[PDB]
Amino acid sequence: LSTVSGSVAKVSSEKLAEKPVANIMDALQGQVAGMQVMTTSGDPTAVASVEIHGTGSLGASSAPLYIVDGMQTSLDVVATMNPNDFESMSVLKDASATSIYGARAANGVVFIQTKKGKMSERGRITFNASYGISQILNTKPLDNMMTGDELLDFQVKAGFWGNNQTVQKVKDMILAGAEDLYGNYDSLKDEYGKTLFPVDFNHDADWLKALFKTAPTSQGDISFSGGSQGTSYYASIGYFDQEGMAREPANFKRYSGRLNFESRINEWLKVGANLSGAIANRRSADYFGKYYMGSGTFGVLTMPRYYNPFDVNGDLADVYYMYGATRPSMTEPYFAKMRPFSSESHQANVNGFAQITPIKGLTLKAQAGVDITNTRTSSKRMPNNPYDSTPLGERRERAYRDVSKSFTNTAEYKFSIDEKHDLTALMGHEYIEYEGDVIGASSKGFESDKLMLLSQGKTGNSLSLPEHRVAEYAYLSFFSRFNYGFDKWMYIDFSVRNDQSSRFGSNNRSAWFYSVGGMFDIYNKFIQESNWLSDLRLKMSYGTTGNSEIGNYNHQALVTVNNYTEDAMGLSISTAGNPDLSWEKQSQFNFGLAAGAFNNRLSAEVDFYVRTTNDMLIDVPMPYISGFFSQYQNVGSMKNTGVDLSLKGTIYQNKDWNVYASANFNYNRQEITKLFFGLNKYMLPNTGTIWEIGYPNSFYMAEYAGIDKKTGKQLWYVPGQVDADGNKVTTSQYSADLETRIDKSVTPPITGGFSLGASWKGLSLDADFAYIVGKWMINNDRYFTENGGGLMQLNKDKMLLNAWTEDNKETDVPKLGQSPQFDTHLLENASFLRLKNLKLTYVLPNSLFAGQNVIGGARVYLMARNLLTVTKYKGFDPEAGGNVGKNQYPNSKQYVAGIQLSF
Amino acid sequence: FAQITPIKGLTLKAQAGVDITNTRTSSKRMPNNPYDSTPLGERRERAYRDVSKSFTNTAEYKFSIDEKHDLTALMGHEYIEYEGDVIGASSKGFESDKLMLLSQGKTGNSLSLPEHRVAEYAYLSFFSRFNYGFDKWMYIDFSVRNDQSS
Amino acid sequence: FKRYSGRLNFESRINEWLKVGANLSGAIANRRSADYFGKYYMGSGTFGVL
Amino acid sequence: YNHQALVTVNNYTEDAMGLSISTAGNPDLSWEKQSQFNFGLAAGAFNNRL
Amino acid sequence: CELDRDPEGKDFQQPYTSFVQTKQNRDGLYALLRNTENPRMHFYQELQSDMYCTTITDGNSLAPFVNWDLGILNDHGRADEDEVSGIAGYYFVYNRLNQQANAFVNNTEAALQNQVYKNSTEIANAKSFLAEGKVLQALAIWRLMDRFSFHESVTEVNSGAKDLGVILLKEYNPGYIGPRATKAQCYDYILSRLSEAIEVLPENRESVLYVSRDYAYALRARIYLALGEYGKAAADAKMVVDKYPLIGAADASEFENIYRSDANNPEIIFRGFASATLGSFTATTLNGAAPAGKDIKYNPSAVPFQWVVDLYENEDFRKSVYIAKVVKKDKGYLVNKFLEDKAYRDVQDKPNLKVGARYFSVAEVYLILVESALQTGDTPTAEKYLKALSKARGAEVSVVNMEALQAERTRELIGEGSRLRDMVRWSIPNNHDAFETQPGLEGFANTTPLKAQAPVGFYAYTWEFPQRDRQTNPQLIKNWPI
Amino acid sequence: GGATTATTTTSTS
Amino acid sequence: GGATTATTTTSTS
Repeated sequence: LSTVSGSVAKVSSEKLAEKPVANIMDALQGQVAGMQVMTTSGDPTAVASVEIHGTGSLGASSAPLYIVDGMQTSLDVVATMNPNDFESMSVLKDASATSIYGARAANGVVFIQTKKGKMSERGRITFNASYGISQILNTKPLDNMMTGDELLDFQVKAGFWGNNQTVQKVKDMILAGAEDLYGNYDSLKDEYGKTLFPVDFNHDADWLKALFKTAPTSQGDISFSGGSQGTSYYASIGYFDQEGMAREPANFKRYSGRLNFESRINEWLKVGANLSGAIANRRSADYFGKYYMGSGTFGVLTMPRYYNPFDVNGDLADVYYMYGATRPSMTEPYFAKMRPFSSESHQANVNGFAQITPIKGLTLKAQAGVDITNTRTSSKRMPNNPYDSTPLGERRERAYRDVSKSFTNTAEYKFSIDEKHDLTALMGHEYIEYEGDVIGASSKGFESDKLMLLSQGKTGNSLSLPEHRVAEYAYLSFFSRFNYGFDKWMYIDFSVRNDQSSRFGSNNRSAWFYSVGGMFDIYNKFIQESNWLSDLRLKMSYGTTGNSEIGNYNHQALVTVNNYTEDAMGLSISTAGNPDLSWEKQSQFNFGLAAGAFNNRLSAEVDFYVRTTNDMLIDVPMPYISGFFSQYQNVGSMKNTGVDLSLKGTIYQNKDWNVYASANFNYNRQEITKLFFGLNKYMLPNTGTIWEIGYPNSFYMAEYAGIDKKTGKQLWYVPGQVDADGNKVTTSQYSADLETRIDKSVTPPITGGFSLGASWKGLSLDADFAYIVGKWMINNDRYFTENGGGLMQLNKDKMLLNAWTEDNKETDVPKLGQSPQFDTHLLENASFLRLKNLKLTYVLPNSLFAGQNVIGGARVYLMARNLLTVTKYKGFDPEAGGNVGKNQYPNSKQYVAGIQLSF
Repeated sequence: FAQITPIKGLTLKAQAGVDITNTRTSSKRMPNNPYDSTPLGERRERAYRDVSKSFTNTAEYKFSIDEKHDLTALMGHEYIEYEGDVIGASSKGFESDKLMLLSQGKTGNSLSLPEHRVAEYAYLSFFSRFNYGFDKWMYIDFSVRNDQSS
Repeated sequence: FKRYSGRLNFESRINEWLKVGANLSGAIANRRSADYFGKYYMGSGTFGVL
Repeated sequence: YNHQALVTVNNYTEDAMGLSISTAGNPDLSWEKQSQFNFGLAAGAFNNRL
Repeated sequence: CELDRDPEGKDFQQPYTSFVQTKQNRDGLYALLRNTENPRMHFYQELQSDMYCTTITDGNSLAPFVNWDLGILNDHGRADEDEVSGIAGYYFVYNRLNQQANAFVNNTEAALQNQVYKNSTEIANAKSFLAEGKVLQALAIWRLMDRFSFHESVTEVNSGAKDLGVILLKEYNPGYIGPRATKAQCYDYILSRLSEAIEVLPENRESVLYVSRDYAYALRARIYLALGEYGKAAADAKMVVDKYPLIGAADASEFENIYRSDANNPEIIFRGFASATLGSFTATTLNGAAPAGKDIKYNPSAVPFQWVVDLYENEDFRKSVYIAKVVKKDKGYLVNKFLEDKAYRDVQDKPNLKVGARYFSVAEVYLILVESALQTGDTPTAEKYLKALSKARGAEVSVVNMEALQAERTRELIGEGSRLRDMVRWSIPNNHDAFETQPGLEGFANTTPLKAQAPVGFYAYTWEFPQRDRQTNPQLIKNWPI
Repeated sequence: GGATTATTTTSTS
Repeated sequence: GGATTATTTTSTS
């Protein structure tokens, strides 16, 4: 699986236990040193962002290589696998450990390994079940917003409604004398004022109750493990169902199956097959991240509190009202039942191997895998809707097929020469292939609910053009590694690899990589008689690795269709082309030290790494005068340097008690070395960041000083200039030359985590914490809720009432008619400490199952996920983001009770 | 399937099956053909999905009464279901061999209407048979069945 | 007609009380049919060879 | 769907939709019932050889 | 095991080896021009003038342009693979049109030099195609020079940025990074392309969808009027003004029927192809219209002032077509110029508000001729054409001396984005803070002061270069003092 | 939703 | 094919 001198972190099955999410990488936030995992949505159909030893490139992806049982997969396919089938998870964060897997092995690989049946004479059955709820985890951002009449008085005073207008003249006949809108619709012209009050100036509408809910979560599973004299099997079926926390629907529901099987046919051949399948239903809330008027957390913060989405009985209405609108705005349940969507995906993973051992020593091994998924989605827009722009309805069907095949063949030969010189050779071949496909077809113009096939729409100007997409790639690799070992205390590993990809041109597709590593067992040679210490191994490595994750057709100079008339065709220039595109080459030096004391009762590991990346694939931004947005190129280089260290112990006292703890830490320092055009620095436009030589990608902002107490204007520091009294010079006119690079970082430098666990006679309690410090984020929601210049129709912060006037002069918030800039007062400290899980179990005593041979195990749980976070970021979530906090889906706080009957 | 034998005699048996098939076809009519009626080319893609599920559960109980009167009872349940689907989409008006995706055809009077077909059915059945047997030379079988179709 | 097939039948006795089994198969198949036989076109089929 | 009295689309212009009568319908459709009598005789001679 | 993958639906980039390749690439060039010269790209320079005031519907989309928010306008807009909009999108689309026109012109010249065309009809057609490509190059370079280069009247600029043009790239080269050209080089390039392409194009028009000699004359007259040469503008405007007659209508209903029809309008010299499935777009930025069953309902984010409403007489045909009294269903006026065309609807009685792209009309040629006649002292041809144009549109003007021209050009070319250029070259300040809003729209359309006062000769009448240039090109001299 | 509110910053990483 | 020749009998079973 990996070398002996490598950097391997193995996570056991108990940390991959029942977790009530489909995103399995979020269960590893804080369990591996160096590997940092951050997810950006509480969406059930969300996929985590993993980075091992910092970011390695700027254009290509820095995701690891996810491998489930030899053949390599993607995280969406892993999301349809039952997590109760996984035996362990090895993370190989080295250049000598990742030397037989290569497609993006410079980012590290993640080896998921599935469970196999133990070989007892009586098989094992296990029935798991669970049920829980999920809620929003933060409410503090809407604790300092305005109320209804307070916002109306603030708007009337600031001159938004009129130049000479009062509160009653605005609230009476301008935006409450808009029964003129509700009197145009037959469904609700007799409900205004009777059971439907859309504008209510006396209460405050709870907009959090109208946009977010409490969502259930269920899972069930049943597994049969067994094994006779030669064969072994693990079969399993189960289902998972998670509902969306937000009122805009986004669920996840899968029915799974798994059959791992292994057998020894004779004394010469051993065969095996581990094959799985799934039927899955996804849906995503695709409005989070954009700023629409009444949607998301931006909608729970900014909607005025004198607009009522509820009826008189407390239920959610079908429509609400915003002033100036020409049709009523639909709420999220009505918009969900008038725009249906349904997906259905069928996934199958077939995977098999055969080992042949002809002579003593060498074993040949052949392995082949197929990964097929057929997805089929449907969308509607329902006819005869009164609050729509048309009485006609539309429909759209889509069919996806993604097929990925793989073949891999090794031949290992191990031997000794005299007594203590054990060599091992390994040569091998690897071929990966992929071919995807998308077909789509829509229709529109339907007038009935029942008559809505695609062949029943209008046939004139209501026709449209279908959809078709094709993608494909391939990889071919030849590798060989050699392990030499002395008697007990010296191991030396040497490996060569040739990689060829389909993503690069025919003269640049092949690259050669190598790795040399070593391990020295100091305890078994020098200090073999000791009182306290019990293990000491030193290990070091150096190897070069490639990265080839850009896109499939990024090196051709292409010409596409662009039709002008309907009589002839027309061609346009599509891309620019780069004939000299090739791999990105990362050389990593590693040096570690792994101790151990009190015979297992203190383990400590310390690592050091460099990881220099050359010929870095940047999607370089061409100037706008070329007519192209960007183009992939091999220009630039960027360094890292880091330490990471973990230590675990056991501090129990009595026979009954069992107390253990673990701690885990990583720090690194990014550094860019060469950009792309002879440039010293490059600022990414309206993102807030900058790439500079000798620094990480820092933030690039103006510095906010305060306000001017004599006139009320905002003030910014002039960079570089110092006044005569030592103070820094300010100015009140904004310009783009007031911006400078500030000493923050987009990628956080310090990650870590720590775990505690106590036990008793049965009753056990485990608590896991994760933390990230050094993380800053631009709070983009505070641009909208803390400005008096524009967007006065929305709800504002409560601090915009002590604004600078001619009477109120000693204050801190500026005058009204000013737009704010994106400067250092919108940059916030998003450094958090979470409580990831708090599982409390109680395995039932073995004396309870005495005469009955039908049962023989039972456990219960009381699990709470994300129930505590400590940070100083005021934006519903510090983890859900990365460079900005837009209209975001916050994470979930979940309470789950389960049961397990093992019999 | 899974068989459970709680007491001597009766065996319960549960069985479940899924049958999925996803078919995907493509057809062309190649442009720049001299012996054709037009120099333009056409294309047509189709996606089929047929899914058929089934569940069946029996409970057999066999016994003797003195020495040579072996009875056997069997009751059972059967549920069959099917849901098929066809989606199709064509395009026409291509002028090159290389530029032949479906989103690259003409957009005027050269458009067309897609294809869509749906079929589905179900079956539910309750059955029971009884075998009576004498010592060696007499066997008598009796069976009842209730069938319901969609 | 061209097909690539696979088959795994499996049976097991878990304990003295339960017996489980699973027989599962898969295939990747390519079909094509000569859809002019049965109709009388001018130069097609056995009518065309006659 | 052989027992419903159905109405399908049949468009005339490209501005409104149009309905036609599709099938006739038979509300009293049910199963087809086959009763089979069977009577057999199975011999054997020369201990398996006929 | 060979592994090389070529895309499906993409063809390689080859030099032109036949005539069908040249004709296909010319049609692709025209379809690229359609998405560039839109009314949706000239709404920003229309809102920046002194005609509009923001309503309470506006979600800070148009308000940087109306109220002159110079903190947003320094780096406004974006041009990336999900959105091309704003100042940056404007600067990107015309550079893309210039580059693909360069590729077409240079490859057609090399194909004419290497003789890959069979007979002489293909050589005559290829030379006419080359002339059309040169006209598209000149239009792209002029429309970039209009917004990103200073006038002769600006007071305070960046140090050494008053006599500079734009980055002039004459060949297809997607890796070029250079400095800005002088204004003399850019204007000599534009006028050289137009004067070299006029001589090749035939006199009569072949189609309204493609470039003719009338469009080259009309574009040259517009460029000469924007420069300041009035004799040459009156010379080039006379070759086309007597070929396209005005709309013959009796009341405003026939004017709305003939005007909104792209096919039945006898004034359009050049327009792009459009149908209901290809080449149509929705332009509801200024009027905010949305269909509701078979009616249209409006909710604009900006409405004109009271002097723009008071410009039009009540008998004018444009007071129900160009602007319309449909705010609050009967109470106030909006700019209703780009509403719809009734031939691009899906169902023939349900609006979807889809229009097409018009590139030049005859009314602008009339106004250029009257302006160049009143500035060179030839008064009878200034009183003939202005009285003919004002009588054909319903309300005839009486006295023709340089104040009826400004009012008639403001009345005719509303919505098209040609008022900021006028108020620069006619020396008019803003006075946004002194104008009166509409009295019927009280509570909906109120006043908001300017965030930056813009007097005569202010630097912010000329936009700033985007931030992707002058970060990738440190040789570029920027425009603004801030 | 509808009437998208503006002046947002783009997100890299 | 093309120019279908005629006088065929329909086939039941």
